[PDB]
Amino acid sequence: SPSGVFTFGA
Amino acid sequence: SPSGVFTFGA
Amino acid sequence: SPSGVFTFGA
Amino acid sequence: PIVQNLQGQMVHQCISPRTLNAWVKVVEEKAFSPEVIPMFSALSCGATPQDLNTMLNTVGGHQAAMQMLKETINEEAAEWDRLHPMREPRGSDIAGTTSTLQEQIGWMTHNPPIPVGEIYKRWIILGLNKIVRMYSPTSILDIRQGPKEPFRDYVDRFYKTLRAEQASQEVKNAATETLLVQNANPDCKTILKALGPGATLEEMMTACQ
Amino acid sequence: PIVQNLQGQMVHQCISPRTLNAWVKVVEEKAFSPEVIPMFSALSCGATPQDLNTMLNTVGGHQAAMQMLKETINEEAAEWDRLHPVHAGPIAPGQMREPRGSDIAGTTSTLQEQIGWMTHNPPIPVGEIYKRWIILGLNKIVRMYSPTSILDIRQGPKEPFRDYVDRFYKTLRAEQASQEVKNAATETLLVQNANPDCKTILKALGPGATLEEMMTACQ
Amino acid sequence: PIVQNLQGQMVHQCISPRTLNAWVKVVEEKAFSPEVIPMFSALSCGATPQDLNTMLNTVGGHQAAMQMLKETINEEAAEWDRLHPVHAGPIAPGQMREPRGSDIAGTTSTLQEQIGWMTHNPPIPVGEIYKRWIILGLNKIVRMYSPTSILDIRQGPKEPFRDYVDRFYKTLRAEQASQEVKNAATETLLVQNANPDCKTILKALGPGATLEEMMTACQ
Amino acid sequence: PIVQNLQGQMVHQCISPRTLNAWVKVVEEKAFSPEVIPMFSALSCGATPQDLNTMLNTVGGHQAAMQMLKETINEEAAEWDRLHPMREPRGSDIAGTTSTLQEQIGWMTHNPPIPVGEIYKRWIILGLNKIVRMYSPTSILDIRQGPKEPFRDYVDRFYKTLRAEQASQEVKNAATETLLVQNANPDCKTILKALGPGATLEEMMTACQ
Amino acid sequence: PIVQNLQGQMVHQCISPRTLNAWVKVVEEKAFSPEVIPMFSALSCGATPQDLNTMLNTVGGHQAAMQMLKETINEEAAEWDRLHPMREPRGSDIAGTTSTLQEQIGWMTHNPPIPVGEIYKRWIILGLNKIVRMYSPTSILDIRQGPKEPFRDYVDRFYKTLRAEQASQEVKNAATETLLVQNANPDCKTILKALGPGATLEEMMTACQ
Amino acid sequence: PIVQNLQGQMVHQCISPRTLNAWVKVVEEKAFSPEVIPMFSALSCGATPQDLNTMLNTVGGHQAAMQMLKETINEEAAEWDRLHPVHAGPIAPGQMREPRGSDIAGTTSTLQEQIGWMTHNPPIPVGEIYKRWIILGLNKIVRMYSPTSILDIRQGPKEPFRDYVDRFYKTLRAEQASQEVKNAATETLLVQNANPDCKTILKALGPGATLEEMMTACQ
Ligand SMILES: O=C(O)c1ccccc1-c1c2ccc(=O)cc-2oc2cc(O)ccc12
Ligand SMILES: O=C(O)c1ccccc1-c1c2ccc(=O)cc-2oc2cc(O)ccc12
Ligand SMILES: O=C(O)c1ccccc1-c1c2ccc(=O)cc-2oc2cc(O)ccc12
Repeated sequence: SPSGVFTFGA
Repeated sequence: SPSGVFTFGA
Repeated sequence: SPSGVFTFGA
Repeated sequence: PIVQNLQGQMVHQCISPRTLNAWVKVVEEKAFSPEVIPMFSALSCGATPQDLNTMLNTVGGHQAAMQMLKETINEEAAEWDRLHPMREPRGSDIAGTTSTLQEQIGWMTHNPPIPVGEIYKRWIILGLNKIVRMYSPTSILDIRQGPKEPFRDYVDRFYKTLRAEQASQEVKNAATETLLVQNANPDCKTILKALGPGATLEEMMTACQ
Repeated sequence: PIVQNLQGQMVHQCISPRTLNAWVKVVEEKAFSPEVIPMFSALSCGATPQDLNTMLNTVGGHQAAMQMLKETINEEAAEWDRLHPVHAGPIAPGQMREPRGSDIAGTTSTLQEQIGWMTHNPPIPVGEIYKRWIILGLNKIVRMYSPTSILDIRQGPKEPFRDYVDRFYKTLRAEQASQEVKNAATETLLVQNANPDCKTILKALGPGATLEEMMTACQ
Repeated sequence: PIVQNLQGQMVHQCISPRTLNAWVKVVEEKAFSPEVIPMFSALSCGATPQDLNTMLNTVGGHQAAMQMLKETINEEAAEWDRLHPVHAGPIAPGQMREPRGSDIAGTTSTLQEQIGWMTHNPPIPVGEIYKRWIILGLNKIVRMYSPTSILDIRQGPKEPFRDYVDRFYKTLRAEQASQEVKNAATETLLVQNANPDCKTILKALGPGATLEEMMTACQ
Repeated sequence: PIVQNLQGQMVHQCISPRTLNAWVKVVEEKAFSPEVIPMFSALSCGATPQDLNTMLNTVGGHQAAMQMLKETINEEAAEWDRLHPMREPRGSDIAGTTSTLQEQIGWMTHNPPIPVGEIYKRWIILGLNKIVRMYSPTSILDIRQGPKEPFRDYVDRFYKTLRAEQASQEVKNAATETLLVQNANPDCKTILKALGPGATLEEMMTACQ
Repeated sequence: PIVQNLQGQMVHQCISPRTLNAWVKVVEEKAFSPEVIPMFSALSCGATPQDLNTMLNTVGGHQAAMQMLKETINEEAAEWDRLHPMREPRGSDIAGTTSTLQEQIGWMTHNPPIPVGEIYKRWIILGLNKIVRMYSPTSILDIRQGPKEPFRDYVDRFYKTLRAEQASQEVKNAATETLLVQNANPDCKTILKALGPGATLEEMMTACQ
Repeated sequence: PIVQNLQGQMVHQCISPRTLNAWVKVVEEKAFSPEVIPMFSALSCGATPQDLNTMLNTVGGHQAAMQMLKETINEEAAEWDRLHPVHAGPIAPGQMREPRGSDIAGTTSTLQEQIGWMTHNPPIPVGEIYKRWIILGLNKIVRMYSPTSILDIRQGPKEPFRDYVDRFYKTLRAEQASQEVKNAATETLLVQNANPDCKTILKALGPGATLEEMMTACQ
């Protein structure tokens, strides 16, 4: 599954 | 006399 | 010294 | 305008720059198209006579329409004085010519309230109706579907002009019964006459698609 | 619109200039694209019948469309009068009368009456009812304004599958005034109008495959 | 500006950036057209002398006009000192002093003094007084900036009567800094400057006809 | 959205025209670039399921992405129903398909609160992650420094694509260890290989300035 | 800024993006024209030293003017320390260099209040006066009516320059007595000299219309 | 952001669309010019770690710069864990735990935890700490993005001294991510890079002359 695009934070 | 331009409502 | 630029008021 | 505050009290607020710019730009762009009168009525919500005078006065051009509007306001004020011969408001007090802001606030917030703002807005809207009806560029009789024009556009102009002319609902219906169908181009006119009597606008626009 | 103040009381507020201009510009630019109906439903939040009539009246063009809309509103108002009739007679001194089809459309009711109906306990959402009628009329107008038919949407020879799907569900949304369009005939038509290669790929993928897998197969 | 908070108290508020930019742009675009004075009167609502001085100071151009305006303000301030002099002497421990011509123009008064004068009971509208002086000066400047004279406004040979009336009452508004211009000489001049045909029509219409009827006759 | 009022109460507010126009313009301009998902998450702050559905529905184009998003929402709702077999919310109630605004408000303001809006936003963000990862125009393997391209631009595209692909931090690090240095143009590649092992991004960008 | 809340309390508010963008765009468009100083004074209403430093620091260009302004602030802070040798604020505390936001709030809301923001804004306005007077493009002596220039424009430049130079009212009056009339083009100069002594600006502009 | 309501209570507010769009446009137009860091510091007023992460995440470009920024944040977080370690053990029933380097950066802390830390008495400004780390990273990125060197800034032959000073302190600000740059070497370099005439004038002016006097001498 994808990991996300929120470089900063969670 | 004119009737008005308020197509909707009164 | 300069006097200011506030034409109106103080 | 008079607006209710979160404490339940009716207070006075200054007319907004957003609203002023709104009305100015509406009169600039739309001239006296019918839609101008609703927008006005919506931007003057809760307005005092002074706020209405502000809105009308910020108009730069169309001074003919504004002088006509002045005359109409005078007529309605005279009729108000005839009907109706803390102070009681006269025809000049409702139009904000002889009343002060605090007096208008007093009348509007009084119990029972005296809606001077709504009366003045009524007269103003009447004058605006007259101006719009006078400024209609073309009559409904001369609204005819162009040879290469879409039917949707022809009906758009038909009912736009019909809205500008401001007739009773019976005259509008009567107009769309016969005048709408007859003024169509030969193709869509033959199709429409082939449809039948009492066809809805939806059906007519569908057939000529 | 009826909005809650900090005190916890439901009060009336003048319709905002930002909302008015918003609706006007949406009708100007988007014409009658489907997305106009959601936007409308969002800009008329907590709106009274008066405010709805303001939004509709401020529209300057598409006057034919506004006539169809008025017809639809009259039809729904008559259906309300049939299914929800008001007993002609006296009203209890403390209660408020019942709304007719003309009272919900804000044509025979004053702003204070609408406020009372919307803030009563139990409430009577006249604004939401009228908004549902308006949205029915707008649905009909959108459906009519559909430029092309779903049948005429076919994947180009050297066109990406993604673009073909975009125009597909866009045109279908326009023709049906909705996004829930997962029918067997709709799906079979999607797979059939595709170009031969991606068609064979999709057919080979099997039945009941998700749109994600279908678009992954024809990358 | 002095605005009422929800608590019911009259408090001071910093002049808004939207109002500042509004006034600035009005002075930039409209120059000194008559409609600038209403707009000003609306943007300076509930304004203190300080806020008025801010609006006037933020104007970057038309500095000559601003000098005429300053002269006018000084004249009205002197007339205030003549008609409304302040007794040189002691002030009651609980009361506030009386404003001089310099105190109303916000040049010798602090913001707190202006707040006290404007919120006292009975109030002393120093902001409205100063605003009336400013509007007198602006009236003079508008009157001076009038491009053409009403005498030089004549209906074109093939020009619509409506356009001629527009330029007529527009030019007259500029030359008089007002819209109430229903004089006998003004009306006779309106009918006289018209083209021969519409002139004969209007003369035939009779005396005392409304502008509505006059514009209807020369459609 | 549900927002706290100055009286400490949690009340319902209508979604703003500023916010609506914001989301619309973001989807228009940025398409499905990764930055679209943060912005969404920031404009839906305090949102109910109805507000989220409003935001998604006002999107005019990208109907393929919206249908995929629908499917993903259905999958997450089915999983929610499996896990979780005043009323209790079902998979359809969190997605606002079968629940009413007043019920959503009830769940969200209840004590203990049931964050239906945050759950639905979670599912939506998942679908959006899938869509973004699928819509990446180029793979990280094909991101190579042009001959006359500045190194800063090459790394900008490298980490933009790397953000769009959405891999574990170990796969991202592993990618930037070797793939970043090898794909550089001959000059900056010789310089980088001359630097040494374990050089920071700052150092690599500095050397190739 | 420190602003009064509806409860009558003096609270701290964050400087607005509207205000920031306002000041930035004013410095961009108007450079150091005199009108920039009023606008500044109007956008910093209720400002703390930290907010003033924010406003000045967001300026991208004109770094020469900003360094001069720094020097002037240092001079005024030194004079403040000489005059004035809960903590008491020093020259560095008023300029926000050595004080914290909470301390500035304390001084400004204290009773009696210590207006550090107004003092710092005073020093800043002084430095800005010096910068404006130094950046005047042309001297009043070289402001002469062009041959084909309208008199209104000539006086506009005359009093614009006269405002930029910032002299005592006696020097300004003395300038407009003789220098204004002499620098006019031959026509309007003959007319003006024909008018007489002690003519108002209104009269001079009227005669040369 | 944590903002005070009229009741006097510190409450949480959703980050505004105007602030989001503001920051985005600042990063788009100004790139990484020095003035971007003040603007950031002003747009993130009263911001939580979550809001800071929102501002940084909404940035679409300069992803390499965002990687350097993330590295810097990790470094400062490790330094926080070294200088400010949290005792592994129990927490008093009424107290809140201590933040780790991951808790300040909002990567292992919930919004409610950040609210508690920021509103506690005594408060724990996690938002201001994280903002200081972010501003360190941004300082490094600005310093790196400096186009030219201060050594290459020399007064043109027929260029005004004012323009030369503007480019001088502008380039120096970029190369040092600061405006306090009154060093002996900096000043000597300013006077040295000037054209010969203004150089002789400045040297003749004497030591310790103010920039005002220096710019007055070379008018
Ligand atoms: O169907 C309903 O929920 C209903 C029941 C009783 C009275 C009105 C409605 C009703 C609505 C109730 C709530 C609401 O938010 C919106 C409603 O809209 C209606 C529209 C109709 O044509 C006809 C009816 C409704
Ligand atoms: O004429 C008045 O109403 C008046 C009477 C006493 C004191 C001031 C005023 C007065 C104003 C009173 C109320 C108000 O709203 C505005 C006023 O403006 C004035 C201007 C003047 O030059 C001179 C006087 C006024
Ligand atoms: O140096 C401080 O003031 C301090 C003291 C104890 C705990 C945190 C800080 C500290 C900050 C205190 C207040 C404030 O507004 C900002 C702070 O930022 C810090 C950043 C650090 O890397 C490391 C420390 C801080």
